[PDB]
Amino acid sequence: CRLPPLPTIREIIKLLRLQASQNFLLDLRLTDKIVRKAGNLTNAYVYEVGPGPGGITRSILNADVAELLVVEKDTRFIPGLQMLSDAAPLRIVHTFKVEKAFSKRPWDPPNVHIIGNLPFSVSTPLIIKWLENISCRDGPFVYGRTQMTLTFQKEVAERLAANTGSKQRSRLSVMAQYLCNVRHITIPAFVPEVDVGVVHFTPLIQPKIEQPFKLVEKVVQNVFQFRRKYCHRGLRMLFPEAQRLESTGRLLELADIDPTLRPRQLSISHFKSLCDVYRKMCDEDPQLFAYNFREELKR
Amino acid sequence: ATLNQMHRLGPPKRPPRKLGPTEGRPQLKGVVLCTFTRKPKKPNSANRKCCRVRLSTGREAVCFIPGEGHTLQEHQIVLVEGGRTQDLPGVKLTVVRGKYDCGHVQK
Amino acid sequence: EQYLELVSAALRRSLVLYMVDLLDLLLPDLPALVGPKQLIVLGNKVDLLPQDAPGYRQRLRERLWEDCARALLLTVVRDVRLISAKTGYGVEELISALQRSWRYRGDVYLVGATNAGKST
RNA sequence: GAUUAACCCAAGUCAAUAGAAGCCGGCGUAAAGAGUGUUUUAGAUCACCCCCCAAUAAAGCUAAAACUCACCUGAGUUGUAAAAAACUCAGUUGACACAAAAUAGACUACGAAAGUGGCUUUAACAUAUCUGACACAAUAGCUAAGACCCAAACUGGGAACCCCACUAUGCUUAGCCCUAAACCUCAACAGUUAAUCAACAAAACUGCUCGCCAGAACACUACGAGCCACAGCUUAAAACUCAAA
RNA sequence: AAGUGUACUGAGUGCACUUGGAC
Ligand SMILES: [Mg+2]
Ligand SMILES: [Mg+2]
Ligand SMILES: [Mg+2]
Ligand SMILES: [Mg+2]
Repeated sequence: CRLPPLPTIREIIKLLRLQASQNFLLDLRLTDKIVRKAGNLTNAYVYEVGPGPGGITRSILNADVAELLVVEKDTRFIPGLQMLSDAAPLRIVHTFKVEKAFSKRPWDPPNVHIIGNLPFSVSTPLIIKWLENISCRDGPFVYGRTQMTLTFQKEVAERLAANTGSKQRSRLSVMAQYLCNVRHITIPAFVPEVDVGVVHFTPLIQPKIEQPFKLVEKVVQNVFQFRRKYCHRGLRMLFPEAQRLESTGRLLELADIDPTLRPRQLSISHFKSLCDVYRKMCDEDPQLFAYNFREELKR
Repeated sequence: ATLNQMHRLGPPKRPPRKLGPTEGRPQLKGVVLCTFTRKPKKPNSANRKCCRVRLSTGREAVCFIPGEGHTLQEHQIVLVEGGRTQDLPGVKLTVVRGKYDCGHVQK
Repeated sequence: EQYLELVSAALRRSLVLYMVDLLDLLLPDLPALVGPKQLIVLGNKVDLLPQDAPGYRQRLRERLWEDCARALLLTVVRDVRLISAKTGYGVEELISALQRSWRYRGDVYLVGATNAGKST
């Protein structure tokens, strides 16, 4: 399968009309390594995001994929992707709804993979949205437990794949880990001051917290708001000041969380217990879930 | 320093000399593994023949093959001495022409 | 069996300190022996173990953790620690951990094998 | 790469390795004066001639300005480049702090250092007539309880940076952590101005003592250890690389 | 403007400090 040569940085500057704010991985070897780590893509349906110059696209097409749905935002790269499609008779498209994209296994992976090398300013909202999509069993995951392979900054990937007690444990860690098996598989290599890690997400058959995504997110955020204080310091804020002390004590006691534990020493089981107790409290008190302590303090 | 300080600290403790690429020996034996070419640092550019050889101490090292023409091949026995090449960063050994499988420079 | 029929009745009426000989590696029978209560694993005779590589203490703690997972909730095991009664290594930290938290209230039952070093 | 010629040594030649070359030099800017003070054993001869300001702790107190609450009025107030967002609140007057301390201060004092600039009182600012490891150590941070006007990491809203509100936190108590461009980047003590001197910086030196440095990066890193009580600080390497830095 | 320390966030911000910046 002969494909056009990869554009060098000279042609890229000419194409963007700069004549002299983005980093391109133009290393086909590294793209091939990433595609390899993505798994066996033979006759698989691949959804590609952040196409850019198209090294990832070339590597994935080299992999014997059946359909490869490219989603691009910039119109200056569409000509190159069209040339790629002609060379390999690649479905290019310019909030995107992937659910209707492909022609669905019950919750093995449904032969549908997602590959993304996007700007780090856009990956984090995207991964949060897809985590919510997994929680709701919708979006790209209508077809089942679709596997994802995304490039993040090194620190962000370490936080995503961080373990309990690891210095990088944080909200992103808990949110990603209670819904997905997350594996950090790092690139120093880009033609244009940070390292890049590659992370693979596989949705879990049995999620470790069977609670609404927004509820879990609120609980985790309030827990981690004070990363250097005892967990109760950050948990007490979930309740109005009037009943703060008693409500926090009841929460901790009905759960089995030791108040001395710091936020990063909390396991997904601890978070599950906290979320269940908080769900009960919200159910028996309608106003609690919408409470915002800073909004209250505004008065 | 003061005289008392010099007396207390005694004579200088000369650090042990780091073992060269040949681990202190003027020569070693090895088995060639893979031959190839390398590009010297600019301005020098002429291709230079190197070969990965497993020394008598198990260690594998890239060794420059001097001269023009050879017959070195996989699993062939060579003798390698020290001496870094001017313009081959990393390469820090040289096959001694005229020993074992290294038939003399094929002039 | 004698322990099951004499002492387990008293124990199943609190905290259990289960001592395990690090060199020798009863664990799967703990649920019947002690019952569903708080348990802390103490790997004894650690000083006699050579330091094969850095972080061997962490590796041993991990290995004990998978062994317990094979056999138990992580009966619940709340802490795995490595101690050497002969050298007094980690005993003070164990004492501090015992006194630092609410979870460790009540009586303490020191369970283990004959050679584990319970006397020491 | 070949050819000519030449040079050195010569029955040798010279590629590799190893050794011989090794501390009386420096420390403001290059590595280096350790954040600060005090010992012992010692060391040196410099021992003999020889008030008060803004230290520190405690107790008490408050002039201006805030916030809140009262009336009285007004309907907008706030916000800025300009608007949004927000509040129905705003102005005068009065009451009124556990916050901070104009002016003096163009002064240069106190303290070992960090620091110390509202007032009063109490206690009080070691010492030989030398140098020299337990006690302190700004801001930040943690634990428990209080205070919370104002400011404000973070969050949210409005069109990172700007505006609005608000939290840790800045504050009191009782304990912890021990790091700063902890800097006059110039160690203590004694002495001198005799002949100037890499450059710049705070003119140059002598004596004396302690501490510290032996190319760069690896590396305020890893391993171990101590403090921890587990996410961190102190101590601190090696290998590989380079002829630089 | 630059930097030191420290903490949050994902390079900025907060507090103090230095001029190894300008007036
Ligand atoms: Mg003294
Ligand atoms: Mg000292
Ligand atoms: Mg301090
Ligand atoms: Mg506050």
